[PDB]
Amino acid sequence: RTRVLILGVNGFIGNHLTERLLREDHYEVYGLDIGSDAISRFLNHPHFHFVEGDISIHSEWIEYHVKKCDVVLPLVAIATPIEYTRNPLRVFELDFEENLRIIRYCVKYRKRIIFPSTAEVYGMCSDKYFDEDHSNLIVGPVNKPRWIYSVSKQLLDRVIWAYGEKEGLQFTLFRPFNWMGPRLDNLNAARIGSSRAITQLILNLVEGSPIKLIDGGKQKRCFTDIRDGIEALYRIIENAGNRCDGEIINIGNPENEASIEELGEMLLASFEKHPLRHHFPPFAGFRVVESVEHRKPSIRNAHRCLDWEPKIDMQETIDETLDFFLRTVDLT
Repeated sequence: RTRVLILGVNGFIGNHLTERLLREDHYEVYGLDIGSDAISRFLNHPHFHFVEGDISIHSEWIEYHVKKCDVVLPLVAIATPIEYTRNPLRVFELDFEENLRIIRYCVKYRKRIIFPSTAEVYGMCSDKYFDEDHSNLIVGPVNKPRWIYSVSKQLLDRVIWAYGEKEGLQFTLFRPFNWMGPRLDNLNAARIGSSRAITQLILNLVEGSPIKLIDGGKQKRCFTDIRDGIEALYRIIENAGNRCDGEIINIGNPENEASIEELGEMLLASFEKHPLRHHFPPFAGFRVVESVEHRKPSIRNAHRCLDWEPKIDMQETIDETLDFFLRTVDLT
């Protein structure tokens, strides 16, 4: 069976991907992280192996597992917006430098790497549909620190593309668009995966704080149920016909589009009608605050390379992600 190394497995994508692979009979999962609370249900599984580790501290221990495995998925990164500008140097040392080491182990040992790039790479691209192969990337002046996350991830994509071109590194890059469902990552966890926007709004509802709408909350985003999203990540791992080699694939549901304001409304509506509503404080309302306007993905590469098409409707994802969250909260 194919050995899949998940770096930063203790989280949203790690949980769902693991469930998926183990469901199959030809995969061996090595989940590396500093903790396992989020994937404890798998610790006893015969084909799951927890590996104590940290990509910032361990050098050798990780290089070892890269050589021991077949496919590598680096999920450790700081993707929370505040942090970009808050502690830029850390975001750069972890997201860029540490991940580069791992990218390099993959080329050294000729392993396949499935790397999570970001939709932020497109920046303020004017295309209505962000295309992995044709869209230009637009960012602000350097005096706008907000873009350091975007440009860093973008440089990594280029470095990977360079290794694939000059050193035969086998790879596939994927760009997730607001993945959501049960088991969302903690808002401050350095594991990429769950949509931060919906995690934040649900927290607002759960804690009784207002839903901040920046400049009206008119910016639009696309939401993807994790059942759809993880199904695509799964096929990238399958790599039928090797169609994913050297590819950059957007993974999101372009039909689930909503402004932050509408998202807040749908969430609130589903919240009010929920059985456990009474255990949460009263809604604090929407606060308009004023200190990227659209992010719709082209999914032609996913159709082509994966024969994938998102099947879950917006409401369904909304209701299920909120439901699971509310029933998981520790009221004491």
